Amino acid sequence: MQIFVKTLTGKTITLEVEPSDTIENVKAKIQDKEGIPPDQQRLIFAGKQLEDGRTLSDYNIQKESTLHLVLRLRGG
Amino acid sequence: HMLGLGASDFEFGVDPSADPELALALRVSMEEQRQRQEEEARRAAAASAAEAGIATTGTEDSDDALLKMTISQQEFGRTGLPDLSSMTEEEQIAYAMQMSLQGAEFGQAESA
Repeated sequence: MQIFVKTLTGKTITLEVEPSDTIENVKAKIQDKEGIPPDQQRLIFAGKQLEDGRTLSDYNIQKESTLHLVLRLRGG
Repeated sequence: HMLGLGASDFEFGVDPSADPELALALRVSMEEQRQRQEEEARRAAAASAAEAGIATTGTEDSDDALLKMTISQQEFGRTGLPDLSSMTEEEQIAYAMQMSLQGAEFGQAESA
């Protein structure tokens, strides 16, 4: 299915993913589309932070879902 | 006789002038505490002085000017973004979480 991700700049990206895909796989998809490191990518939905070990389906995320992207600063 | 209260009561416990290491150690600690009670006694007297004795006191030249001039140069410094590297991943997370739950919610909120 396809999903949308909005960044802090109000930019929304459309990606192709499945419900069984893990959040870490979604971050890697955004990187290949823009070029940001998956370690600094954060997915937020319905006020809940998605865990790299959890899959989109775990957060009831269905096609055309709108996720939020945040920048993580903890890697030197 | 023994060593409980005979020749065992002079170990650096006779006088401060008998050692510049103990005389300065007690002088550096006494001055440090004074700075805490001073910066705290000066700021407390100034705050209370601006409520009962608004008249002159010691340093009241730019009171609101320091409040406006400080927020005028800061508030007028790039404000076309909710800041990014100035906060943290959790502060930035609050931004995405604050908008995520504030998208589709027409009846399903946080009721008990």
